[PDB]
Amino acid sequence: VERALEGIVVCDFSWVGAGPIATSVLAQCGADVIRIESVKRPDTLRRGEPFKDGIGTGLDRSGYFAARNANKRDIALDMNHPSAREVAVRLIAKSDIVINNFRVGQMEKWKLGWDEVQKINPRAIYVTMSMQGTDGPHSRYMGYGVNLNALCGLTARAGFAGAPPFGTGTNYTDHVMVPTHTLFGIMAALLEREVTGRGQTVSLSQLESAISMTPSAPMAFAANGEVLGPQGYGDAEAAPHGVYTTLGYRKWIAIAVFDDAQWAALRRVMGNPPWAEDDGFASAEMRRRNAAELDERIEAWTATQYGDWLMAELLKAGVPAGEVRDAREAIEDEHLRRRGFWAYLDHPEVGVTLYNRAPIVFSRTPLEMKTAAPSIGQHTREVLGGMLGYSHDEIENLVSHEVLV
Amino acid sequence: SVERALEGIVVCDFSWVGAGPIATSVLAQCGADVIRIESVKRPDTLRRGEPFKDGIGTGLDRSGYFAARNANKRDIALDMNHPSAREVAVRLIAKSDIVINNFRVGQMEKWKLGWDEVQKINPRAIYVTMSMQGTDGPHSRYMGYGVNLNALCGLTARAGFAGAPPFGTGTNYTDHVMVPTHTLFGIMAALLEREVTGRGQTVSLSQLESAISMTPSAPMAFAANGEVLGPQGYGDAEAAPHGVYTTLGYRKWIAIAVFDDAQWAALRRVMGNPPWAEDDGFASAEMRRRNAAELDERIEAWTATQYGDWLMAELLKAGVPAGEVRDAREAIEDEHLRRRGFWAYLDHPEVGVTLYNRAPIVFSRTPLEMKTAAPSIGQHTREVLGGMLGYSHDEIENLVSHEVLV
Amino acid sequence: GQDFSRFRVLDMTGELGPYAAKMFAGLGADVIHVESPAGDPLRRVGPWFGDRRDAQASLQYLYYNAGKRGIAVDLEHEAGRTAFRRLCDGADLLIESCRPGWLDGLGLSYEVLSRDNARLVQTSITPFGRTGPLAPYPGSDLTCSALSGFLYLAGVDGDKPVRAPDNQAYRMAEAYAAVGSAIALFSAQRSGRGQVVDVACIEAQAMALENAAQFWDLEGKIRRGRGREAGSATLHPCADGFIALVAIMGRNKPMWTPFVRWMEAEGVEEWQVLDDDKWIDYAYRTSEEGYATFCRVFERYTRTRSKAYLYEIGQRFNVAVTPVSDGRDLLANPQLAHRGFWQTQFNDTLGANVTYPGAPYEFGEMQWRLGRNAPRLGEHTREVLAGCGYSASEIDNLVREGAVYAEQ
Amino acid sequence: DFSRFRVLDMTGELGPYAAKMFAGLGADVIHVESPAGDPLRRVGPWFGDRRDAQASLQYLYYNAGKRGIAVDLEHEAGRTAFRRLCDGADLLIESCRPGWLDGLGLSYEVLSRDNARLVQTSITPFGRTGPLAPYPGSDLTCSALSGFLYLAGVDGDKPVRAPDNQAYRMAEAYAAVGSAIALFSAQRSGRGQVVDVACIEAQAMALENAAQFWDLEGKIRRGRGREAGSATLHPCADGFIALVAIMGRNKPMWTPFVRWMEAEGVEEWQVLDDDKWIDYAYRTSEEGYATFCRVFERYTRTRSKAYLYEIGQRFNVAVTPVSDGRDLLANPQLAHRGFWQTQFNDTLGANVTYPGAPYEFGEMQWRLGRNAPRLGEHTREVLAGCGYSASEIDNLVREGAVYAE
Ligand SMILES: *SCCNC(=O)CCNC(=O)[C@H](O)C(C)(C)COP(=O)(O)OP(=O)(O)OC[C@H]1O[C@@H](n2cnc3c(N)ncnc32)[C@H](O)[C@@H]1OP(=O)(O)O
Ligand SMILES: *SCCNC(=O)CCNC(=O)[C@H](O)C(C)(C)COP(=O)(O)OP(=O)(O)OC[C@H]1O[C@@H](n2cnc3c(N)ncnc32)[C@H](O)[C@@H]1OP(=O)(O)O
Repeated sequence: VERALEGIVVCDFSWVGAGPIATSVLAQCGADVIRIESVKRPDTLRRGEPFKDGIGTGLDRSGYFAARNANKRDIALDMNHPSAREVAVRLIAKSDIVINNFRVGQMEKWKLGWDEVQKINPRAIYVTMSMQGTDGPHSRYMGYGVNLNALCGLTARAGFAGAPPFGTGTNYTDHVMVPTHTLFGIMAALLEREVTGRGQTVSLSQLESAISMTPSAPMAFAANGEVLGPQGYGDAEAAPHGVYTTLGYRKWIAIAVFDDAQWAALRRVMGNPPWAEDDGFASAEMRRRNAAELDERIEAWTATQYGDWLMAELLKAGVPAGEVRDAREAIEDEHLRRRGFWAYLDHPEVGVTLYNRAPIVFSRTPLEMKTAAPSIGQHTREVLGGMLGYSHDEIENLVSHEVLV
Repeated sequence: SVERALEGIVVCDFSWVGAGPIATSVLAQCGADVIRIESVKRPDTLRRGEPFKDGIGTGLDRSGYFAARNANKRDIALDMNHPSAREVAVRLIAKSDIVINNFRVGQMEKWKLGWDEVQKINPRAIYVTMSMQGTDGPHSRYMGYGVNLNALCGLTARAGFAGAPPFGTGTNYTDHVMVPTHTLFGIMAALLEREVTGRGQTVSLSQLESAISMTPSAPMAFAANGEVLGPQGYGDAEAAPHGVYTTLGYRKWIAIAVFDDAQWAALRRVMGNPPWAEDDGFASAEMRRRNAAELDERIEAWTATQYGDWLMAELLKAGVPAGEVRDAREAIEDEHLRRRGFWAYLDHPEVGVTLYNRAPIVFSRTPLEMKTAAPSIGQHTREVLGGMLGYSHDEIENLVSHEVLV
Repeated sequence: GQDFSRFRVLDMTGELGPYAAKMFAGLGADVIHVESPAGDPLRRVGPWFGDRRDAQASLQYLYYNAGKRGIAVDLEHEAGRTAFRRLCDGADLLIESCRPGWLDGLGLSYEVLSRDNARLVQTSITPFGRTGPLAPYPGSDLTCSALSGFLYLAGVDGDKPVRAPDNQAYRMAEAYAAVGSAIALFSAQRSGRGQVVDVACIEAQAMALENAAQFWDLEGKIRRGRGREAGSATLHPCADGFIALVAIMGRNKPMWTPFVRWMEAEGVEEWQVLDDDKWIDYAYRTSEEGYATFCRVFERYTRTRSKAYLYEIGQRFNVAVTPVSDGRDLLANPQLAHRGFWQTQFNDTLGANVTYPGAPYEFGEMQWRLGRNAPRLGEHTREVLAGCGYSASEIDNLVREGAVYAEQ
Repeated sequence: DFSRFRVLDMTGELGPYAAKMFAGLGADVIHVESPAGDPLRRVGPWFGDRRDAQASLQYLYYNAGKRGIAVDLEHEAGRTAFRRLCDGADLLIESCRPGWLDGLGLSYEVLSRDNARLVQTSITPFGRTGPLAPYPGSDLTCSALSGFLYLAGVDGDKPVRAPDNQAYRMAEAYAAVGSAIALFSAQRSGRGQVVDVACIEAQAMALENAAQFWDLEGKIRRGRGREAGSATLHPCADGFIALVAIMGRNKPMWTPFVRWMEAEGVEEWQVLDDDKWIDYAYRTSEEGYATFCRVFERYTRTRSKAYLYEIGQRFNVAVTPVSDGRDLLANPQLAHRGFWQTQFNDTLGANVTYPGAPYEFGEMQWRLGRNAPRLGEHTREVLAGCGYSASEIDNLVREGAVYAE
């Protein structure tokens, strides 16, 4: 077993969203991710649904928290304790990456800004994530993923024309846009450190990471002076392109046609009904012009079909199609399971439950899923005595003073 | 017992042509010792620019374009690319309160006289620079003159008749007031600060940003409303009537501006209360705006039968803003500007007595002074070198014999 | 200060793929966009620069392929495949979005491409992956979103879902493919051995189910979108648009009282209805009555006020409020202005300035940059092949047989 | 910084930029209005469709950074309060009609009786003294009488106005300078004085060389715009550009322009490759100017402002766009410099964007300052700051001597 980040150590202050999912990826690559979580301020997700069997007792039953924290170690350091900084310094001295997603200024309250980390460990990569920058009129503002969806322009362009916008239905910004840019910045600094022997700071604006993956709204306005509106489930080029009812409860199929060859294949799957042979649907331009009627006619037909059988037929004919799956269908999907995306891990409290690896299949250094999410302070003594070199007596003293739990 | 507001202030003035010289001219009128550094090999371009005394453009000391920006200054002729010239500038910087230059970026650094160097020569020195639009940025190397800045800052687009090509001011306006006044205020702010801190500091200006700061409506209206605010000729957004109207004589116009119903009643009175003006289509400010086209035509039909100076007098005596549209001769000959002492005539060894003006400030206790016409290149080299900078007669002779100076 | 200039990245991508290589270009890597002679399909989708519809007018193409040079090679031609192999011989990273099996079937498997370049990383970006039951079949942004579970969350109750803008199925895969590439590149620097990096849209989007999978695994519940839990990730209309609100989450109690403070301070009619502990429990917020009078009370007030007002007054009272920004708002955002985010660069092919999103991160030593304007088709074919050791005559003959396409 | 200086600012449509410059460097600036309101509040352009007392964009800009009071100087108790304010002020800037304050018993000698340092700056259309001092002036009529307006045209054409009341702005900028000079002097002498700045004089500072043309050559000049290639304006595809390709006999400036035309393949560019263009008399001749516009505008009419700016400057020619408000907000150089200042306005309930700093200092910091005041917004606290009891203020409010919001 070869691991891409073998030997890497992460001092992980990050919590809630974005930060934790990023360090989860590092841990799947073999990095020793040491999460600092105090009993004084437990990760808010530990108290968030869903819980095993809907029983939200204690702090170790939430799948919201758990899914973001597989394969991590956890030390319960109360960073506001006067004696805590000395423990954190020992860890930073052994860490390749120091990361946090607190509000701006928090690390400096603990005298753990870059200036001090660079002196503790000139090889450390000091990673900070702010909502929208360390400085500026809005730098003290706060928000969750759904807030950044709105501020970055995504939500306005995620909805039906003429209706209230909807967004993604999730805290999307935190799940992919922010952690991926964070991870890339980390890796860039690690690659550079291989040559320079020095760490450096990596600072991300979550707002700017999100806009960087939704460029059309600002670019279209900056270039043409008009706001690019939402388009529901339609497309600007593909035709037909939409979401259509099939048989069953809240059952839809997505169908997307990009050229005349795919339109001919869709017509054949439909049984070549006379209506689809009309000159009003013969070219991509006409199918766009007549999209409303086209969608109505397609839905009249898809509503008589089983969506899985129809999807299989369309894909076999070269037409992009996909059943609109709920989460159970994703969990039970032959494809994701054969790919090994889903992973079940045992947990002393909740038993065997569902996790997933990050979406990368390495041919030589594959991701690994080894341990369920930790409890607060699960590895306090192990880390203090093993990595940080505290004597047995010093650990007992630290615990008596409640520096750690 | 003459009191001068800037008594004892010394200015090391590398600046030339436009904005910089105008600013230091004001300092000189306040009693500052402004020592202009000019090279004979690279004289101020304005010295070769019309107007010239009697239209004779021989030599370098006959231009009114140059002269009017350089009253009351002393002038030493340094070739700053000679190594021995640098040492002279250091001595001057060492005694100067203000160091100013408006070369393109990097020029002072070529001579190792940047702020880093000047602060070590004299921590009390105020180091003044300017650029078209900033020293760094995508357009920082761009070039332009006052007319270019009028256009870039948004002024020219809003200086013209609706539906016609814009005109601007007809001048290099940005350089004449916007830039020099902000330059001067920044200098004075730094001098006020130095009184308490004992240290000089850098003062830097973007000419573009100085200009926009005095033309806020175009950017503010677009930023707030998404509307481009257009030009309005000689009209106004609130006043009505408001415009430029023909009177008797060659290219004769009078400006008239009415801001309320009382001033409109006064204009009607001066016009002799013609029935047309009693219409309710003109009874309110908003109706006079709606009917501005007809109103302007009717006003001009009447003003064109009148002498503008007599009409202006009658309107002002009725409380109506009015003013003949004056050419430069009329401004020079104006009873008011002359009674105010705005214009000043100074004798010059080459062109004789010619017209200058003081800056537009009447100080009740430390009045501006107009004492000497613009200097010739190197007129004061020996006086400054020996008097202020402490060079011996032989060292002076050696500096000038080698062509380092004069 | 340093940069990525030592890394050469071959980027054979189209509508799917190109943001990954842009991330490398943004830190200074030598990135070469590889097109077919028929041209990158991203050139043919909007939005567009003005009324232009030509090969250089796609705003997306300009954005995702800034910072890259451009070549054109026909891999269906044996001499094109020979040149491609010479290119791969000198590359640190190949990113590509080809249909699964195509390169293998052309004799261009990873083992071939790396035979004389053991460190080579090959990253494949595909709808469903290089392997598995769906790998043979076509996918698009919409259909990957459907099959991953992501699309279904963009609605409530029986409503059909809406799409995310800017092909997020593609963008999610590309962002994770950039990460995977960088991880494999780091591993290769240390081990001397590259590998294949397989990133599928369907998997990248399953990363964005939030907690929907855990809701099924742990509670046997099918969830859809947020938007109907009173005061928790809800959207509300105002005078000039919409705002997004997170005034309470989970069973974490600080957050609600400040929201009531705000409503009281503003004199919102019926504010007192909100001063009640019935609002602290996840089951009540999601109840019909809990949600409806939350919106009655709040939206009676928000509907009279602007997005910027609520952003200001909300964050002023410490409530996590943000505006639903449109493109105009984004360009006017004073925080982004303070940060210098918007990048403007004159484009000589268009004869105009183009404004782009800017850096997503900052580094202590490295420098982010937009880089050169996106390439014209085959713009750099000649110089890139010359850089690989091809003579001027060999290039002419490659053009002559149709193995590559150089611009004129 | 300037916080140690107190500035009283009794100005309206004329006057307010001067005190804004002090406010911009941190001075304690108090905008003094009558209970009837600053007339600038009633002038546009406006914030949207609002026409109320806080909606004038000019009022917001020129009086940002100042607090606000309202006093009725027609009242003896209003005059008493004004004198107590002046007792503690370093600078009073005002634009009253000449003679008005003296006639109220508020001459400079009275106002400085117990404050010898006080500087009083008067900003008026024509000055405190002289044959025009009794009479009204406006931006247009001052521009006419100064000689400045006449230059905004050629031949027999009526002139056009400069935007944003440059008669007022020129006086205000020079009055800020005069104020600072007199303030510096007072800091050293212990004695203030009166600073008298007239619009008609400030604008005569802007005649370029028109007065010297008369004095030296007996010539009446009007505007630039008809000397071929020298401060000429030219139509282009989406507006106009301003060009300076030559001045005097400076052939080195012209050659790069000829090369630009050659490189662009401009029809007849060879016409410009001729030393006749070096001759001012030819550039201003009817045929020279007409032929220049013919050749140049064939090219410019086909290209945008942004194109010509870029390419002209690339060839080292002094070309700039005739920028409109949209061009200004989009200018990438101003963006790079962070010039535009956006500040939320609580009375308007919206963000407002303003021009930014006109200069940078090594130690001092420019700032926009607080939002422009509502009428009498700070009357109470400023009067209490002068030693008035709340009971005395009540009586001042009830008798109408002051207005507090
Ligand atoms: S994906 C969207 C998630 N949001 C972001 O990524 C943006 C960056 N961070 C934030 O916006 C804020 O972190 C959020 C999550 C929005 C709100 O968090 P808080 O405002 O409640 O917390 P702060 O970041 O402001 O400060 C941290 C407070 O929590 C205490 N704390 C953290 N860790 C510890 C430990 N190990 N021991 C003791 N205390 C700890 C901190 O002391 C701090 O609490 P205070 O009481 O303010 O000192
Ligand atoms: S108010 C609006 C006017 N616009 C701007 O101020 C913005 C800048 N734009 C311009 O157009 C230039 O400032 C103009 C007005 C064209 C001046 O052009 P120059 O090229 O002549 O001036 P530079 O600063 O760019 O270079 C200075 C050159 O002159 C020589 N020099 C000056 N003084 C001396 C002395 N005392 N001794 C010797 N040489 C001197 C400098 O050496 C230099 O010549 P180079 O050829 O550049 O070496």
